[PDB]
Amino acid sequence: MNFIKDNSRALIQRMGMTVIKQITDDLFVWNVLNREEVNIICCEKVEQDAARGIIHMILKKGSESCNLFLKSLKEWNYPLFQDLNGQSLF
Amino acid sequence: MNFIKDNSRALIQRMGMTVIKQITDDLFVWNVLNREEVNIICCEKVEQDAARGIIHMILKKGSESCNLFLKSLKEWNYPLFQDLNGQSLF
Amino acid sequence: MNFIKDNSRALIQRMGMTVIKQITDDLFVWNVLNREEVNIICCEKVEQDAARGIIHMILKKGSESCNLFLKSLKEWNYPLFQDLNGQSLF
Amino acid sequence: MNFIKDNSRALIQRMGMTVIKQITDDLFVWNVLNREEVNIICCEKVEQDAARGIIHMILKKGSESCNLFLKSLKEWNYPLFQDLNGQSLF
Amino acid sequence: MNFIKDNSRALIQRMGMTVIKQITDDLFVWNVLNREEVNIICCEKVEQDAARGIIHMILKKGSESCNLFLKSLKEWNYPLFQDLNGQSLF
Amino acid sequence: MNFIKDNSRALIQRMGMTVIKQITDDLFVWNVLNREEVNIICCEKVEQDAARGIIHMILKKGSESCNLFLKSLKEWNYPLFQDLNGQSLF
Amino acid sequence: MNFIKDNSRALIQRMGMTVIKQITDDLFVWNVLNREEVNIICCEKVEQDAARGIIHMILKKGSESCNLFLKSLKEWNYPLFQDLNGQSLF
Amino acid sequence: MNFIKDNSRALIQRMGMTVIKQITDDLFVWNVLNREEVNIICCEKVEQDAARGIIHMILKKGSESCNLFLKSLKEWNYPLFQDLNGQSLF
Amino acid sequence: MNFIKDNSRALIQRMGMTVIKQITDDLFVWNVLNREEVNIICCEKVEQDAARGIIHMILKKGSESCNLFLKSLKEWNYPLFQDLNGQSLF
Amino acid sequence: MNFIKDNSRALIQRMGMTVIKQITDDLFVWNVLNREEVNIICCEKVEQDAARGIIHMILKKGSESCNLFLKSLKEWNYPLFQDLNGQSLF
Amino acid sequence: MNFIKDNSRALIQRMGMTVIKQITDDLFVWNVLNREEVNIICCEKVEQDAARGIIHMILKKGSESCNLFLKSLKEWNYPLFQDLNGQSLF
Amino acid sequence: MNFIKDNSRALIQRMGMTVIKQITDDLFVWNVLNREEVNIICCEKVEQDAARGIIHMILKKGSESCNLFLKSLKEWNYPLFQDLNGQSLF
Amino acid sequence: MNFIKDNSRALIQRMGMTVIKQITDDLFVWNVLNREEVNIICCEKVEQDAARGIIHMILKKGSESCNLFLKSLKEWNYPLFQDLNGQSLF
Amino acid sequence: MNFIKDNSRALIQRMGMTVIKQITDDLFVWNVLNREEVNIICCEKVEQDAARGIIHMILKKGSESCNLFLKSLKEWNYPLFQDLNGQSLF
Amino acid sequence: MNFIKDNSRALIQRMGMTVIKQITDDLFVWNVLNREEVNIICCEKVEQDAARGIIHMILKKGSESCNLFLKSLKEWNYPLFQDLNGQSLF
Amino acid sequence: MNFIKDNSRALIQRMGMTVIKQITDDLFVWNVLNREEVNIICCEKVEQDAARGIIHMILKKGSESCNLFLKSLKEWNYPLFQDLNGQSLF
Repeated sequence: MNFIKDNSRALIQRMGMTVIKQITDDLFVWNVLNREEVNIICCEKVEQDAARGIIHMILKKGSESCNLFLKSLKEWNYPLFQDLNGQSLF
Repeated sequence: MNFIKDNSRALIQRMGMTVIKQITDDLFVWNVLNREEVNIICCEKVEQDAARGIIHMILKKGSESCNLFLKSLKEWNYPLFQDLNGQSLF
Repeated sequence: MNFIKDNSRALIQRMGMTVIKQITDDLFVWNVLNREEVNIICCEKVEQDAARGIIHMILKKGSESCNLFLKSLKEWNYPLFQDLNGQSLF
Repeated sequence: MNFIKDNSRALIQRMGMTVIKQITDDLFVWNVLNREEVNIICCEKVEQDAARGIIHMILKKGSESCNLFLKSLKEWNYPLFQDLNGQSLF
Repeated sequence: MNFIKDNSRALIQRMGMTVIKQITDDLFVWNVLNREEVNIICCEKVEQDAARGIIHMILKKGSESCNLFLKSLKEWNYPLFQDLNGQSLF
Repeated sequence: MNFIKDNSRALIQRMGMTVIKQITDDLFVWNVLNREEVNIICCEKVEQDAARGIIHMILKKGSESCNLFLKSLKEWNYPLFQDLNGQSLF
Repeated sequence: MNFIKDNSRALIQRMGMTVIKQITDDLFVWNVLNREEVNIICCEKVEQDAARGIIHMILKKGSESCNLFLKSLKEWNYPLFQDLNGQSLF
Repeated sequence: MNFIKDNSRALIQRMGMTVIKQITDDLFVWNVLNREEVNIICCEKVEQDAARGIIHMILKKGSESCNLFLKSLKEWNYPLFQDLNGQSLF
Repeated sequence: MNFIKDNSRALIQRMGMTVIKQITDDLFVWNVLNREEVNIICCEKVEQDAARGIIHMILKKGSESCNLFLKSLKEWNYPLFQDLNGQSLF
Repeated sequence: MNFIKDNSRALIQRMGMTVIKQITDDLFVWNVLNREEVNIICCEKVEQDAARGIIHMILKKGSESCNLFLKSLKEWNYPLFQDLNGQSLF
Repeated sequence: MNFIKDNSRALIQRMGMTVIKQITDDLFVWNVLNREEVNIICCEKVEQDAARGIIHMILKKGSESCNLFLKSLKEWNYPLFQDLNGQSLF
Repeated sequence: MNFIKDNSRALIQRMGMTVIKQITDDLFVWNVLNREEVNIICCEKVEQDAARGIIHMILKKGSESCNLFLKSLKEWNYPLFQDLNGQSLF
Repeated sequence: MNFIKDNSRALIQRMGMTVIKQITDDLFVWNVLNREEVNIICCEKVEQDAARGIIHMILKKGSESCNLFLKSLKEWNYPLFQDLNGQSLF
Repeated sequence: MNFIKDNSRALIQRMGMTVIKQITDDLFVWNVLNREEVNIICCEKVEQDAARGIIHMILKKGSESCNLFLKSLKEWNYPLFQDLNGQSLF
Repeated sequence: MNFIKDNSRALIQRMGMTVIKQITDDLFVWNVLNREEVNIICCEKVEQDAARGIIHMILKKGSESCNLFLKSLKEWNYPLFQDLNGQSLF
Repeated sequence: MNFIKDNSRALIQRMGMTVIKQITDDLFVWNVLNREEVNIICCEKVEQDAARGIIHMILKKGSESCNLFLKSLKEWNYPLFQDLNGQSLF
């Protein structure tokens, strides 16, 4: 997927730590993240480092992992997702 | 948005804890804040840390989230908002 | 405003609970206090804590809020106000 | 439930402390509130903080807890409930 | 309603304890006050605190509760009501 | 003023309820007491609590309020005043 | 156990801090939690972080620890448990 | 005991302050209430808050404390007790 | 000691705030609690959090501290103690 | 001083609210209590909480403050003082 | 300054919360404390933690800040100050 | 020892950070770990890396170090140990 | 010193956060702890991590630092110290 | 700039966490700090590590960044700044 | 490009780790860096080694890669860029 | 210098990370350490590796660098320094 990669600047800089943890939780439940991968994203004291961890990880895990990432990103951080897609807020 | 950022000094130092919680409530109802984001703003025992949380969060969430922030800021803490805009009290 | 701040020692220690509630009422009517801010000043079982609440709050809310504070302070607790300004009682 | 959430602004700002305690009592009797949850709602010296406690709590506890909340809200604070639903007073 | 709020200074300072209890009674009969709300207004040893209780309570309970408040206020304390409205005594 | 404070033991224990109400009346007429402050001194079912109310209040209101307090105390309860000053009865 | 894991989204977002502490207490008494594990769940200023702590911890501690977790979850937060199992409130 | 809990709505709203004080006295004599617990029930200026205090307290103190509570409740406020049990007045 | 730990569920949920403060006082006098430990137990606005504080603290302080805890618990909250030990009320 | 501390159980449980206020007054006049400390002891609706406030406060303020405390305690509540010292009533 | 540091044991354990808030107020007025520093000292629910906050803060802020601290400490908590300096009470 | 090695999958993935630190502490006290080895296990921000550190280290240190490891593992994380040995929870 | 090390299990698990902070304060005053070392012990949200910090630190700082540690440990947490030394409570 | 570097000992050891956050805020608004740089200074649980972060960062960012740093340092922590410059307090 | 090379002293010594990671991110999105090259820059525990990695890498990748490097360097670390170009801060 | 080298065992094992960072800071200010050398000492996640870095570095940098090292070591970690020199604590 290119949408993550193309906007990975914004995604790294804008996804809250909360958003990252929650996406991570959904992804763990959906069996695209190892508990270690979860813990390594979550252990970063810095937001943006956790963001880099998750983004590069998901990009390496293929189209479907990326689709799931964007699914839960839309759910948990709808404002950012709509802003990235040039869409308004509803 | 730059108005938040440019005045973020004053906003951090002057928004009451009340003002922060109330803005947060409006924003949650308006679906720009995750309940976790709400709880993390609200859990800060310090006013100004809650203020930093909300401000940086909203700045990361784009123009529309910032507009909504300023909308409810005007409502709930009209004196501060008018003072920031160099306006009198009505 | 500096008059509040410079004399905030005396204001905290000397404004009666009554004086605080009444100032608070005028300020609420004059739309410089949120009902929550009112309730939080009023809920302090201690006089001086209510005083601190109102004083720091008004200082954060700018010149005009401070002017209104001193207006109603003069009205409701004229003796204290005149004593702070080095004035006699009329 | 969305009715609570959509109107949670008004509910936080308008439910009296009495209304909150009484709803809490009904809900405890109806076994949707732990005695601790009761005590934590009740221990807030501020009305609106107790309101936030109960509202977010009930929203997390699902549709049926929310229905019971609105049931007792209608009973104990009928005026507010009718005003929220755009209804007159009978 | 704004008439209560705008004149809440005068209403707090001028409604007799009697006037407050009687308004409260009418309002209880008219089902805008919980017996607890009645008891909490009535238990204030201070007139003006009871006044604050009733006024803020009714303001939170909406337009119709406020209209009923002013109805019975006109009945039981007609002099004050006419003085607030800039009217003479008949 | 120190005379009130130094003798506040005796003043609390010895000023009759009558003496307190009357001093309060003079002070209200002389515009050092808010009607609420009057009502709060007067509402104490206990003499000595009313005494504490007035004494601490006047001490907070400065030298001139204290002078007026002692003026009317001399008038209305001359025996106590002379006993405090180590003076005889005339 | 999969029930915890499959619903861990809801469990993280919905278990009150109270519910977490109480489950933790039962589990400590039942000797599936070290006092440190207790303190680390309890020290999170954020509800959902405490929830993540307990959930991942219990999942790592096996079937029986998970069964005990769900036992006390049913006791202390019966509404949530029934909502997760698609059951009504009794 | 469930009878107290199930009817705690009615008990909170209907036990007179008198009834509460008297039950409290019997319970103190019967050594199920600490003098502090007595004073804390009695110090509530509001009836229903005293009622909540006693009810939750007794529920926490077990079956026998609850039985004694209902014993003296039957004695001192027989009408309420019979109304709760669906019984007539003798 | 295991009696505290085994029943710590009940002890947390049932010891009144009064009971906790009083036990704390006895324990401070008996030199098993630092004044800070006293203040930290007492500062919890929630009963059960104060209970957790004292219980975990005393468990960490050994057999004799636990024995003293149960001694004063028997004194000040005899009903609970007898209920925990499966004993009747005398 | 140890006499206060050793008997602080009895002092907390037995000093009347009156005794506490009066001791507090003497101590304020004797310049060992800040008016705020006075107001905080006096604002406790519960006797024993006021007692705890004064006792811990005076213990922190040293030998001489404690001596003055016991002086006025002997004066105002001579029966309790003699009972604590194992002395009869004269 | 060494006097604060050498006696910081006693200062932490003995300065009342009141004393801390009042010193803090004087220091804020005297422009050695940021409003945030004020709020962070004041937000500690524990006395001694607030004490640690202020003490370490003032020690870091140099000789003159420490001198001002001791000035207002002498004013507001004269008994403690004299006890630390091995002086009697006047 | 083979029990560690054979189950090292589970041990790496399931031992809490707490469990690791505590085992490490016991082992340091029992003189099978250098303070550096302690610090290197403890410095891993990731649980599982700390787990790998301790496990491989202990395996290299022989039968007795492994026996001690399993001893303290049984103590501090009894649930995991029993689950690994196919045993129930007591 | 070996007494700390041999009992460091118990010391880590049993020293209250209070005990740790207070020991730390004494040690800072006694010039065996850098203010940073103080802040790093104090910043641990977990009790036992603060305990590990102080214990390993003091062990590295030699016999005299350890003696001072045990001195203040005896003072501030006498019960634990006596329990470790197999001594009773006095 | 050399003033920062020469006094970086004192600056690291004396700038409060508050001072650091506030300087950081001004600098972010003044566009000498990336939001990540802000978050990395702010995420240090230790004051002095945050201080090191900001100081070394600003030194690397040149004369003008250093001038701005000292500007806001003078504003927010005037006492420290004057002490470093060998100046008194005004 | 020579601007990078000529100033590579300053660039190595002054670009924050943050600046390096962010430039790296932009460059990866702009398809001048392989994910491995990203990971190798990012894996350096030392700032300046990461700086050397990126600088030499980009110099080898030609004029356009260097132009993009300087583009994002201007964006993310504008102060350094302006200082290198002998320009002021805007 | 031989004192460092001869005791480098103890220095590596006993200098806290804090002590190392602080020495490093003094040495950087005193122009015996390159900012890179600072960052490389500071980047070691392990205390003792940072210690080795600084010690070997300073030994290579000659007598005067070693003298400065021991100067600041005496300042910041006086206990260790006195223990190494066979001296007591003052």
